[PDB]
Amino acid sequence: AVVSTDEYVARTNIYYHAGTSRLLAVGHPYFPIKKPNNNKILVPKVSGLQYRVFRIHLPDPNKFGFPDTSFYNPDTQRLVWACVGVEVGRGQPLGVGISGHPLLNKLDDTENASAYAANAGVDNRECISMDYKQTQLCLIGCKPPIGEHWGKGSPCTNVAVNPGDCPPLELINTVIQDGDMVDTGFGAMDFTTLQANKSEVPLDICTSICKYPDYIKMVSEPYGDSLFFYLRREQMFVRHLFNRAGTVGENVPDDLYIKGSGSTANLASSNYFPTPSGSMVTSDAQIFNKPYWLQRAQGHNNGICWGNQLFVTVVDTTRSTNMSLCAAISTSETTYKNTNFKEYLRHGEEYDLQFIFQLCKITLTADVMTYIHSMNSTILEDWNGGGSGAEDPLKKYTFWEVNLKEKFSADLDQFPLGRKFLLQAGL
Amino acid sequence: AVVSTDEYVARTNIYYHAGTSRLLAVGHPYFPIKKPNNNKILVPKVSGLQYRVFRIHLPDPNKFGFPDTSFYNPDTQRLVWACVGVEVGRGQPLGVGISGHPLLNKLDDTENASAYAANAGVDNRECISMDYKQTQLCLIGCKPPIGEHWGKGSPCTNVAVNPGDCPPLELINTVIQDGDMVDTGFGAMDFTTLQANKSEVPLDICTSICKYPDYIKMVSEPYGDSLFFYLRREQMFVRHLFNRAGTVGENVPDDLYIKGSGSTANLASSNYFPTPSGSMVTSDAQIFNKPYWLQRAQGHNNGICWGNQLFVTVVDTTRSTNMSLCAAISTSETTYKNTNFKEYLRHGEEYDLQFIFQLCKITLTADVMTYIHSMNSTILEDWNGGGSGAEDPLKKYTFWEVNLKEKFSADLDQFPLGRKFLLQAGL
Amino acid sequence: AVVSTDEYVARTNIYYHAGTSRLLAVGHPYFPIKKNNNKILVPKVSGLQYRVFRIHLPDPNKFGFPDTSFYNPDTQRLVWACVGVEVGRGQPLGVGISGHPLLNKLDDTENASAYAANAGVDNRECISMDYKQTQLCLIGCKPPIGEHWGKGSPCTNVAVNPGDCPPLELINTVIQDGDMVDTGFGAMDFTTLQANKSEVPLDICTSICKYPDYIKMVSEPYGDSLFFYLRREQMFVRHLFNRAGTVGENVPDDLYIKGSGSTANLASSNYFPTPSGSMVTSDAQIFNKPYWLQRAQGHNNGICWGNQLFVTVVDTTRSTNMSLCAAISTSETTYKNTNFKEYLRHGEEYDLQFIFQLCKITLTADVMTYIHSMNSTILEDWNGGGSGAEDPLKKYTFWEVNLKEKFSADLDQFPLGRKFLLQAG
Amino acid sequence: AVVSTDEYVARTNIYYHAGTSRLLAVGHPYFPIKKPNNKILVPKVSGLQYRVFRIHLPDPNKFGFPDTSFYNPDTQRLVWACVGVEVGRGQPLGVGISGHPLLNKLDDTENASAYAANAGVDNRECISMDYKQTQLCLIGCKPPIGEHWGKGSPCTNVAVNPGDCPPLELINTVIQDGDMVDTGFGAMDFTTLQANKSEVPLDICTSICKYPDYIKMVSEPYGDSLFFYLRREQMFVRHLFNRAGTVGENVPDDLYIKGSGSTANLASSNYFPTPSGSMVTSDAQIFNKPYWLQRAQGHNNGICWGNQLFVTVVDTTRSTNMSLCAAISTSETTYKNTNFKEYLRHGEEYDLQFIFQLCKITLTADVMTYIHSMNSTILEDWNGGGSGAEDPLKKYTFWEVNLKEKFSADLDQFPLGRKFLLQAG
Repeated sequence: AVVSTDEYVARTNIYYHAGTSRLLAVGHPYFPIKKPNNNKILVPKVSGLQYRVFRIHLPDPNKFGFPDTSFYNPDTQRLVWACVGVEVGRGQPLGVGISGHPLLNKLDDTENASAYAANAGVDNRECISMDYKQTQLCLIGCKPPIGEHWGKGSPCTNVAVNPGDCPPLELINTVIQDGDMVDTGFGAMDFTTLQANKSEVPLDICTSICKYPDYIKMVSEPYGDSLFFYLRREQMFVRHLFNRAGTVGENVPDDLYIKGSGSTANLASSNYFPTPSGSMVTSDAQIFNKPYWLQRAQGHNNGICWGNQLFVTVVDTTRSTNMSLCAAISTSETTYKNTNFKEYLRHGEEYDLQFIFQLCKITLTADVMTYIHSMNSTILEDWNGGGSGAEDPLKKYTFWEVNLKEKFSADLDQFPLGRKFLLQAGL
Repeated sequence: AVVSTDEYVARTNIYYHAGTSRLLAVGHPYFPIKKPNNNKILVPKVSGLQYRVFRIHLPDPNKFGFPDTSFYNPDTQRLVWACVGVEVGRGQPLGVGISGHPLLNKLDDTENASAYAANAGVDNRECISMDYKQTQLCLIGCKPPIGEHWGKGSPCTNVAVNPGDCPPLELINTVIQDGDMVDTGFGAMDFTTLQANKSEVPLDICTSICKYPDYIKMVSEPYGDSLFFYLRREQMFVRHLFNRAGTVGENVPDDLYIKGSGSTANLASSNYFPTPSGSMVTSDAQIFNKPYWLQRAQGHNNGICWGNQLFVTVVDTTRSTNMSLCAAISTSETTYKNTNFKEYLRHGEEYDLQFIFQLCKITLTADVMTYIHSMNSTILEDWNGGGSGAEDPLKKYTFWEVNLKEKFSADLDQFPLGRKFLLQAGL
Repeated sequence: AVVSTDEYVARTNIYYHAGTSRLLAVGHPYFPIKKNNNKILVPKVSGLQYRVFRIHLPDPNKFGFPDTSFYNPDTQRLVWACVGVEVGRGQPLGVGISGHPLLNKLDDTENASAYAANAGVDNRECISMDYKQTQLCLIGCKPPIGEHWGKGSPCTNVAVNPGDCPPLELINTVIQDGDMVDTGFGAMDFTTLQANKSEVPLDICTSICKYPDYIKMVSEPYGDSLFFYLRREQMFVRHLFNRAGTVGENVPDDLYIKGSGSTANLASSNYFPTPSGSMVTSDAQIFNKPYWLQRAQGHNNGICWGNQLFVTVVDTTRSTNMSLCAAISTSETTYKNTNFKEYLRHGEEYDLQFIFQLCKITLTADVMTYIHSMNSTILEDWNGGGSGAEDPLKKYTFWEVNLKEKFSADLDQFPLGRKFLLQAG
Repeated sequence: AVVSTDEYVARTNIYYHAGTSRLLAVGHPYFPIKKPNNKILVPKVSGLQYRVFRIHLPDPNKFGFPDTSFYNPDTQRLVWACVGVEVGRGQPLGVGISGHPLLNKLDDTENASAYAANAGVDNRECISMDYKQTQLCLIGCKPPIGEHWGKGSPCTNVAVNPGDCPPLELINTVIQDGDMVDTGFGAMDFTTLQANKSEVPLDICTSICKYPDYIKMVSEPYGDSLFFYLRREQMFVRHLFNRAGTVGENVPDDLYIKGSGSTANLASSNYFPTPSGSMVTSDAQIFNKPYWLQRAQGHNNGICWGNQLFVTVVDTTRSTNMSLCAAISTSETTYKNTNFKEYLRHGEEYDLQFIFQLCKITLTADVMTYIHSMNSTILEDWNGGGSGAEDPLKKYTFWEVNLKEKFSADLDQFPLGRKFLLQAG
């Protein structure tokens, strides 16, 4: 049986504040810019519509050099940080960016038509943009955030799949990595492996996986390590109602309509797809630059940062404004020419993460050592024994790495989150 | 006289948790895919605009295997489960799908017209899609939910019905079955039998019945079995304003208007129909992933699960994202050709049902046995007697069948709904 | 180790009221009207500008109280603390509009039925737009600090071919009175990041759009720059457009399948959106309400060091621009466009009210040491009468507000003073 | 110094209710109908007009009370104090619509697919708009004061050249009955600032749109003009247009790169938006609700000096115009545009209800001195009487409301009375 950390994690009176300086990410909103016959990423993809998965590294409280160590017994117990406050500081002006495709698979406008559309030729693709669905969310836990998306399921060595057969679906669970994309209004699916077209959705997702947080799974999780706090805000409406060109994969059953004649003899594509719009962005609906007090978790892990790790997952589309910058190729002619100016797109993102940690002690009794062991073997192995320190057990995944080892301060007094914490301790 | 179950159903201290793993439904948004010649469903019709009616089977507490049984007398009394808490879990990202028809009956745009529209010739139908009225509802009782809709009434064997005469209307009550369609903005009616046309409304309700709950009737119901708890949230507005082609069934009385001339000599179709729109969808307005505590019901059945059954009906259109996936017929030519790609449409729905159940006991007194007998003869017969198979009284109706016989746990601790419930019992 | 002003600053019981009469700015919404010359004949006055007010206070040391027994002019010194503020706003609510006769808009990409033509020479359009909505008020004893993206420096490596994409750098700046708010195109220097001169409307087209650096200002150890703020900003995408120009960064061909015929040459996927600050409303107003600065989040709890005070404001909820035109001739009874000269003007109306609380600082060692490290000029300006008291911010321009002769002890007689009493018994 | 009326005005325990029966106003929405005999045949009545009611009270010293022992006629005098108001509104909620057959709108600048043609002679369009939504109520014992932008006096230097921009002045004015509220184009004098006669719709295009000068009214020392208000105003931008006419002030060429061919000539960047007051709604109603005037922000706490009372109302939430049309013949059978004359009419319905509290002033030497300084028409009009009481506000026109015959002590028997009794107990 699993038990609340309140049971075997004793709470001390020591509080430390920790904060990143000011994180800045700048890039192209749709794709990485690289050299053509190089692989090196010259400019990264940085977009309002990516996950920011922050892997926070905390100083080992057992190796740490406290002014006074009489508050615990180093022979019988060990120390772990407990997260108690989080402030996700956000930087830029509020705003909405925008994403498109030069050759979006858009046949006609089905919202309203005055007469029956023409006939699909070869390549009816249009240059279309859309303002994606609005999403704010913050996931905190001591394990990486897990996501869900639809991808191509393994087939049945059965009825042989023929070229063009609708591929099978499967809900795939995955670790959400820094730089992965939020669902933007076309659900969470693997567009590379599910859309050979390469044109159903805009550039910034058309060969990416859009992932949704598996909140249901992460909360069912027995120990509740992957998330012991979250906020989520998401809104979307249908802005346009369009058609897809291409050939009919599955035909419309004739018991659903009366055969037409003349122009209506040939059924138009009924493979409709909508254009998302996440609406207005607003100060009052802001989830960030507010402190969250992680005092009572819904899970059995009450903000304990096992392995001196912390994970902070953030998606913010309320500051997704892209800026166009263009440089002139010649500052001579006093006449505008489109060929004189090279046009570019850039996006900046600005974070500042702040924390309050409560120091905690764990008497290493037989029962507890068993439980900790069952729960995660590595905890005991990394403490006193820890001759190793065990290499990164998630090296295959990538996160924005935040080092906080040299940023713990006992003077909460002197930081904005710190003051707030103490003020809220007026109780 | 009918009395509250609180009078004759005794509450014990025992509480169990139970939960469907993770229920998952994938299919076509608009119609089932079957293998022509045959009729067997190859791909089922799965849509956000469907009712989900879950028939929850509980273990018989009299047949169940408790560690301690000294809490009741199995001679004088029997056991029943009571439903005390429910969490409907929902999974995909929030979003809005889209439905339509390749030959939807839409004459002119009547919302704004600069000259008198042309003349209805033969077949003026258009490829038109809409975004349906947003609905979230949750119904819980121990009997199936009951719907209402308009269908073709019976005529009264007098005046013959000329062909094309207007069919008579009758409000028809019905059991709401799993996979039934919700009202979508064209009201709750039988479009098969009321619209010979087959083109008045989009394919997914085109040959279906749209059913709305008969809240009035169910709450009027004397013992209060079919629903002891509900939540409803429906919204809709007029996106477009259209005309219907077809011939005038009932002419416009000429005392309402002054005869035209030339172009206006002939009355344009005044058979107006609007285009529904369920607006923006948003986190804040979610009915789901929140626990409902069924402590005090409005009816005389306070969450007693007679028959060891439990009915949970849900509509959730706030996740009606359909996803297009398309497969290349060839992987060769580096020129897009619409003939090279077969387009399809799929939809995915994710559920996860969680319950808290209180154990109860009924002393089989003379009066209790008379009362329960009148209420529902089957209750006593399925107790002690048991007697053979006890056939399904609802074999006609189809429900998403859910089995919770092995999912009961007395450790509420180990589950999220259980944790919430113990915490809620901090009163 | 920084400490609350509560520690070393003693609150007296004396309160004063001070207010501007009614501040008024009138000008042209988009650009300054001038003469051969550089003489500004009519200023650029926009609801899309920061107003940054430099409020000057009477030296409480030099000030002349009826009673001077409440303190010892040998051991201690006097400072004004700000305890209440009302930023009065004057015109009707409404929304102005901005555009450019030659905006860089290629085509409408929100929806399209045929593949667009081909970019010729100059495809620019006369396009206007209603800007994102902003209300903010910032109060501190130091001027506000803003951020914007500018052209960074390039590293002495890869030579810069003309037309290369300029390097971005986040730049901190002092928000000056007359600076422009972000309008829906982010906070950036368009002058140096957009050689074009035609990516955004005339009024920010050769300007810096700055956004307050809240995170830096709050982080500031003493917290002098702002000890109170309110912000309200909202925006959505009204239109979805395309940029003419030539491609600076080609679309990677792994992201699409080549077209043909009309789709053989990619269209511009340099999309930009049009903003809309939506509806304006009384209920959402930030101004014409008192703000009581009793408990500051910073260590400076509203103390007005140097007898100064900065009130920074943006209010786009009154940005109505009004066209007044004049007949060249009054004879003809038939309308001729040539007969009327068309203009634009904008009016801004302010009325700033304050309640100040008298404060005293005993000049101990520890305190003089602390205050010295904090801002040496504070000790220098006191008793010694810091000679040649030269403005350390002469580089910057603010709206200079002189309340040295506007202090009244009768809070009874003013609206804010009346409010302050009631909210205090 | 000014003091609150609570000091020298004493409260009795006597209350009277008073009400207008049902006030009705029917007219043409955009302009008054006369015979070309300026005797107005039908007046201009619109939801976009100020309603300024001058409420006349019975002199409580002349008034016949059943019991006079509550005060001493030798040493003291009587005034009514306003304690409760219901502004009842009668029509259904709805929105009107205004326009101009020849509105100066050149192109649609919200979105253009190619460069607009050229301004020839008269490109004016037939255009209507739904105005900004406004609810306000102003109560004081002096008439309300408004601000608007007018044509300022010129500076006696450079001769005004034909078509030179007129100078602006913010002008203060008594808001009269029938005046216009701002509707989206700000508060200005469209007659003296727009010689076009075509920038704004008919109903305001030769009128003044005034906005209440709240700031001035509250800053007023005695606070008579308004001792209570509710305002509620909202607006978004529905369309984005140009003005044709000629360039009064050229676009500085440091703001753009010269075009050619079609973009050789700059399109008018004299932008103006179309306003839209949005949906009107029950929930957001200011009227048919009672207002209890107990503690006024001002020093006049609802005392109705001079036995007068002013109630100002704007309500654009019932602006529905009704077109009513009549046939010339009556025989025929077949619709002919020429057979039916089309008109427009607007109806406004009001009902003013009031709770008044009797008060007493004791005329000590201090109080007479104070009241004499404040407004000694008060004193002259008391025991004096023969004053030849001529109206000091004859120039201004208001909706005259006579309540002298409408005072009843039986609060029980009126809706505002029961409402009042329930709340005080």
